[PDB]
Order: sequence, then C-alpha cells, then structure tokens
Amino acid sequence: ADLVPPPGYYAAVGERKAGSCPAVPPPYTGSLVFTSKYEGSDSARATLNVKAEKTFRSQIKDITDMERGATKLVTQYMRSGRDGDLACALNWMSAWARAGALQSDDFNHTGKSMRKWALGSLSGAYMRLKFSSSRPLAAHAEQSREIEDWFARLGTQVVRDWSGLPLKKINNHSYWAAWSVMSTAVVTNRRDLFDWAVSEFKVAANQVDEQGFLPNELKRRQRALAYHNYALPPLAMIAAFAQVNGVDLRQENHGALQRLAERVMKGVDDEETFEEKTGEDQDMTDLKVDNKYAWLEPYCALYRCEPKMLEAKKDREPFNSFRLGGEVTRVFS
Ligand SMILES: O=C(O)[C@H]1O[C@@H](O)[C@@H](O)[C@@H](O)[C@@H]1O
Repeated sequence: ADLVPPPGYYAAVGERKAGSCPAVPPPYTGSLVFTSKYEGSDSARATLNVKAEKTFRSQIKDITDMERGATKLVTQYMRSGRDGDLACALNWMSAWARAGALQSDDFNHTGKSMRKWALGSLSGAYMRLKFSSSRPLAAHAEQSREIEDWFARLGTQVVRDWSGLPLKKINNHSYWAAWSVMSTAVVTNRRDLFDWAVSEFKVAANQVDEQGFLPNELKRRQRALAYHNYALPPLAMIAAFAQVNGVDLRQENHGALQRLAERVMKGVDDEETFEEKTGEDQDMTDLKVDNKYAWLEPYCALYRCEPKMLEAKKDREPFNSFRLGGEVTRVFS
C-alpha cells in the first residue's frame, strides 16, 4: 500500500485573514564541512564555544534562511490560503531542487547533520502541501516532481550518512535523521526509506534503559536532560507516521518511547534523578522553551496521555517547530 501521513496532514488549506515573496536564498552547493559549536570540548561535547558557534551559524546561513523561510511560507499558506505564498514556497524549494543543493559528498559530522536537518524541515512542511484535501500542488506538477526527486536524492544520502554505525555513535542525530528519512519516505512513497526509519526507531527503543535513560545522551553531562528531551520529537514523529502505515512501534522494548517520555517529564519537574545519574546539576535552559515540547502532539496521538501529560500539552499549544515542518499542533488536531 502507498505510504500516507497521519490524517491531520490532509487538512484543507485555511482562509484566516499578506507578506511578499523574498528572494530565494542562494542554493547551497558547497561542501558540507562545517565548524562544530562545541569545538574544543572534551568527550562530553557539552562545552559551548561561542566563537565556533558564531562561525558555524555563519557558514550555514543560507541553509538556515532556507529552512526557516520555506517552512514559514508553507505555514502562512496553510493558514490563510494566499496563492502567492504557495507560489513562493514552491519557487524556493524547486530552486534548491534544480540546483541539487545539499548533495555534497564532501562532508564532516556537522555538515551531514545540516543535510538531514534541512531535509526534515522542508519535506515536513511540503507534506502538508502534498496531502492537503485542497490539492494545492495540482497546478504545479513540474515543480512538485523536481522537489520530490530532490528529497528522494537527499533521503538516500541521509541513509548513507548514518548507516553502519555502532550504538555508541547512534544518538539524537540518528533519530533526527530517521525523522527526515521517514518524512521523505511518505512524500516520495519510498518503502526503502520508510523501512530504514523504522529500523532506526527500533534501535533507539532498545537504547532506552530500564529507567528510561539514553546512555549516549547521559554522556552530555549537564545537558543530559535537554538532550533526552531533544530525542523525543523525531522518535514520536516516526512512531506516529509508522502507525498509520501499519507498523505499531509503541511497545518496542517494553514501551520504551513511553518510558523515555515519562523519565524526561519527571526530570523537568524534579532535576534530581538526572543529577544523580550524571553527577552534574542540569542546565535547565532548553527545558524552559515551550516549543521544545512539540513531541507531545504525536506522543499523545499514540498513547493515552495521563492528565499531567495532557496538561503539559495544553499549556504549551500551539506548537511551532520548523525542524518538524512547522505547525505540529495543527497536523495532529
Ligand atoms: O558536537 C557535536 O558532536 C554535535 O553536537 C550537536 O549538539 C550538534 O550541535 C552538531 O551540529 C554537532 O556536530
């Protein structure tokens, strides 16, 4: 059977009551060898290097602008239905597609991370255009084909980028990569990509220990809780997408996805168990950011959320997360 997204992705284009179309960021065709924002850290890779981060953000500026700008345009279109926003979004994505952006075989860890992040953002947003009951892509077949072929090329490459690794090298980056590949799989109806994403979820589920911790995220010391929370959105999205395609992953490794989510939310309330496990007081900075809990939307579509969990979701809605394609609450409501 053809691959499908969760039913919320079939929502009609809205008509809520007008921005213009900015120039497309220059397609990034360069090598993907970038500076790490943690350059100079020890094995925990948790010491921010402000100078390196500045260099990193500068190196990836056109990619960042593309990610944020294109998802914003799709969000605007799905909200208000102005054809100009659709036209602009498709112009941006098809320009990058035709150029073959982000396809470099020259990359380091940071660079391949950028490839999968951008793929997830753009395909995640495009998903709404593709499956909307309004069929907005009907009048844009040539551009649609160009964009989808590009996603397929990138998706195949992302599988290459994160395959062949042992568990100690499989962390939140692989989970995010698997989301990008799942998203691409459904846009492109590619079962092989779907299957890879499912396999990666299963690896993650089996990495969740008996208490709900992930060893490789615990290694990030004072950022441990933050990185556990960072693992949740791609894993929950993969499971929600897999479920409607006939693959139920909710019980993998004794309901590992639930065990991880509950451990995280326990730690958000009381930092104790994470400090005890890491031996360092946790940086709570990221845990204060509402949109970093966007995983609650697919999570509560999968599981019967207890009142604490439901309350956590309601108090932070609506969720916007460009790495998940934009309006997460809308596509699960
Ligand atoms: O420092 C690393 O290992 C990675 O850390 C992650 O948080 C990301 O910042 C990624 O871009 C880096 O390459």
